[PDB]
Amino acid sequence: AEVQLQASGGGLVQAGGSLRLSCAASGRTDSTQHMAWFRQAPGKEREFVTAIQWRGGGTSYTDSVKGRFTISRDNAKNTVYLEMNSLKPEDTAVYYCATNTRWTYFSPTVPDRYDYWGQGTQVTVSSAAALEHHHH
Amino acid sequence: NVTQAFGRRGPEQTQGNFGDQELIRQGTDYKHWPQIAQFAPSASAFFGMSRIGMEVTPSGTWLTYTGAIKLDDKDPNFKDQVILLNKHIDAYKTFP
Amino acid sequence: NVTQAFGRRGPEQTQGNFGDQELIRQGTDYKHWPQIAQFAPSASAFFGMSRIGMEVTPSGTWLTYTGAIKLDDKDPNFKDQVILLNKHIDAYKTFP
Repeated sequence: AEVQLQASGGGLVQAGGSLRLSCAASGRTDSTQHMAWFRQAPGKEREFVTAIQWRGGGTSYTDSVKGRFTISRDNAKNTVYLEMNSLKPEDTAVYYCATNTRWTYFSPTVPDRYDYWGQGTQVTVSSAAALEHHHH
Repeated sequence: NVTQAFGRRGPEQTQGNFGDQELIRQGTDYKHWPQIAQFAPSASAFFGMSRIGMEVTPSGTWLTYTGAIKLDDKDPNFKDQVILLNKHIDAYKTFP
Repeated sequence: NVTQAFGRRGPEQTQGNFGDQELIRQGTDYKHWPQIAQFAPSASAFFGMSRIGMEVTPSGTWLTYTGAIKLDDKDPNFKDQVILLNKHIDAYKTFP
């Protein structure tokens, strides 16, 4: 457990709303080569969302989130952000950030190629149903 | 020309990030290109000092690389070289 | 000799990882070196396709670079080219 990942930023928003997920890396961050985000919707398989190179900063995205999601990292701190705009009901899922240690140029897209994992963050996009939650 | 040959400058892994609009449009005809090209490694140097990989992805099979070139601090034009290189690194972020 | 010019092959980012014992010892006189050198980028390709950066460390100021060169599966020698490149990528792990 050389590297620890702290994830946050999940919430409940309406369609078209925005959220920002964060994944702060601690420990031996020097060995980190790629940081990625995965998501799992109800009754569906874990799907790759986005990833970033820890050194160079090159980014990758799955087709369904291109243009709406943007991953970023200021090179001096070990916290990566995933800005999620124009959220759709299909984005409702549990989001997981992960890191690896093997150097590759392209960020891997399968969970087994990542070594360290953060806590799941729940993201829910609801059609005029947050009102009841606001009241409670 | 640079855009036509390699693509638009951007933050993605499938894109390069080097070059302002002047270098992008002119390319090798850019006035200061020889001063930049001197840092480009030769074939023997490229395969000798870099970390090489073979990566098969949905897009295809790729010869990948990563490395770093130490700039000579005793070079008389060391300071101008840094300015020129920094002048083009991630300049697309400043594009209007 | 590759080791004298570009250092030992190793697992570090500071270290190159390309070259088996024959290529290290022979260098450019290796029989299939031209078949490898063809994949090295030109000056324009290097600065056009690679993701470039700059770091000021105690060891000095470094021009960092990384990129991916697509291999053409269409080339008739694609299989041989992949075999040749894989022969030298991370070959140091099996060195005495």
